[PDB]
Amino acid sequence: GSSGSSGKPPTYQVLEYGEAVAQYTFKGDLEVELSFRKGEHICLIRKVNENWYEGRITGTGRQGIFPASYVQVSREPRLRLCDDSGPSSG
Repeated sequence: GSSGSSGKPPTYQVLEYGEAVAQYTFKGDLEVELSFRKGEHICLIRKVNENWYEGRITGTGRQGIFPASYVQVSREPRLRLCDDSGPSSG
């Protein structure tokens, strides 16, 4: 809630989305190749694979995939890929 007007209710759902931190400054010109600055927080939408991670750079617009080794994975997303048998109790 930054501005006065607001449709969606004030809540924290992002928790679902993935979380990563740029460790190394990447560089790309092609669409698929998304650029980011170290420290920036890329919002993982649909993780492509354990190698390349898809996201977006809120504020600028850029969007695409990028090498993991470059970024830091802390909270992997969830698009209902597989169903593990009792992964964790909680």
